[PDB]
Amino acid sequence: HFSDVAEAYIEMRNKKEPYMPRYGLVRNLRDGSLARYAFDFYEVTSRTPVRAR
Amino acid sequence: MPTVMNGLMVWCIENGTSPNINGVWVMMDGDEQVEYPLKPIVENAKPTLRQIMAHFSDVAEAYIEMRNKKEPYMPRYGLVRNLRDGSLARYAFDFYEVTSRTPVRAREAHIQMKAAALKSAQSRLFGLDGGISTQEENTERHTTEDVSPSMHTLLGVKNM
Amino acid sequence: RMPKSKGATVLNLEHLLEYAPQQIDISNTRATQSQFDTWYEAVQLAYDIGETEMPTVMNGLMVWCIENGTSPNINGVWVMMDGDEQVEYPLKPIVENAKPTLRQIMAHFSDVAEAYIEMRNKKEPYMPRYGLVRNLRDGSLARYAFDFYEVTSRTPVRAREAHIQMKAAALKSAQSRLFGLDGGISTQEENTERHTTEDVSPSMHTLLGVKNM
Amino acid sequence: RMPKSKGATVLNLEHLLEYAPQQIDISNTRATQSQFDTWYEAVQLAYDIGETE
Amino acid sequence: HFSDVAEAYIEMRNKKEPYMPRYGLVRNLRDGSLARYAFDFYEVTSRTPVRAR
Amino acid sequence: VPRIKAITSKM
RNA sequence: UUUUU
RNA sequence: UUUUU
RNA sequence: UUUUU
RNA sequence: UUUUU
RNA sequence: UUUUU
Repeated sequence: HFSDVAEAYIEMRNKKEPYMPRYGLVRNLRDGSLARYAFDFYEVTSRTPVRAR
Repeated sequence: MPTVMNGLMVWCIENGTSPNINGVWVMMDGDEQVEYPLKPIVENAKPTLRQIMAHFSDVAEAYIEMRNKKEPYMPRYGLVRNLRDGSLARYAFDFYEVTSRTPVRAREAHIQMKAAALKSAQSRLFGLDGGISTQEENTERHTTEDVSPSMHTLLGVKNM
Repeated sequence: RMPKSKGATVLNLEHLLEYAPQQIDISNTRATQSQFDTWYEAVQLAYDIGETEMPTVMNGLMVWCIENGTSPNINGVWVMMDGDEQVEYPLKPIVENAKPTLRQIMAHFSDVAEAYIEMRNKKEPYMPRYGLVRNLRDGSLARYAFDFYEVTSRTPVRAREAHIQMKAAALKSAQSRLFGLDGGISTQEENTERHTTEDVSPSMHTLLGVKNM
Repeated sequence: RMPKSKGATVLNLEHLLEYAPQQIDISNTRATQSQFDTWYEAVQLAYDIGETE
Repeated sequence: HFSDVAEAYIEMRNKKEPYMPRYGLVRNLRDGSLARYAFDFYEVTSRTPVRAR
Repeated sequence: VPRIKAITSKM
């Protein structure tokens, strides 16, 4: 239920500082712009990018 | 809202309307920047962002001419495609919708920029699927009577 | 032919005449003003340098990044020439706080670095290191031969060509890998099993069907 | 076009004219002066050779 | 808790002499510049290089 | 041009 | 998460 | 579907 | 940047 | 867009 | 048709 709110929270934190969530640091995602999608409980909606899928 | 569309059109003149667009897009309010989120724009564009932005085609085309009245204004996309002409900067943007009432040299320039831009993109259809579990469940019951976790009771061992 | 939505015009013609975004401030290659602002405040916060004394350090950093490259794998210390001696500022905050990348931060310094190469070529033959690595035989295009040049519409087409040739020679088909090993190292489950003095082996409770025949 | 931060100019124009780093001393291919200094003292320390020699 | 302080301590020791921590000598890291990150209890923050990750 | 410390404060 | 001497 | 600490 | 014995 | 040390 | 950041 908290999926899109957490998704927008990552973007709000990346407005200020480089904020990649820990789970993306463990999964070793080298992108950084996909840190908006790199958390444990993301609920894949039809309105998400295919690169984020 | 139309102001915001005027800003969005220009931003999409400069950068590209690819569906991999992420982050924030910038509009110049006076001297400062405003940073609108790109998420709803590529999120709600139903065919793609190209076919949505192709409504803005001739207006962007005339906007390049209006900006070239004052200063040398070549859009970024033409700077990336390295179009040496400069007068075809009116046609050198990402989402130009080729009408029958365009020059044949502009047709040629746009098709050369498109073919230089794609570079034989192998459009892959699938990526890993979410059904990660390839091994079936271990439905087996564990027992205090059992010998090993993976072995109930040696049964034909003859100790000879 | 102007776009419609529910019979209503999607665009404002009146704002369209009065819109002059000067082609650089709305680019993607140049980081946004808030991100460069946060970078400039964060590198000052990590250096303990007053606001008067900080532009000097930026003048030094720009030159260093003219000579060497603004790759994100930059580590170590960067050198500024104070008189005759060297000072060694740490590179960590600079690549640490650059939010898009270091390239889009340093692209604010583009035309100032461009004019700095010309000012140095007034006195002595000054080709930046990056042009020496890319082996540009021209020398007059050393004004454009640095790592973070932001190609504006008001640049020569021969300078466009030189910069794109140096970029394409520099990348050499870099396969941008997305993942590297992940931190969940434990692939084997826990041995939750209880050990007992009654047990026969550590890995075996009690032979049960052995018939000794 | 000079970079701004909070409406304030990021750069010092006055120091920019008087900066002559002679293109070699700020290179990465050449080690820093402190590191070559430590090397030259450490190889002398391990050879037992006077500073004249 | 001592993670970034130890990280900067490795850099402070590499200012003077070649100081690679023992743990990197056991793990046989051939780099040497990543000795700043080659200790046992490093806490991977979002503001670290992807090569250090 | 200020000299710099390694484990300087405000961290 | 723990497991790196 | 569950399994991502 | 490193890799040239 | 990223990848140029 | 999609693929041009």
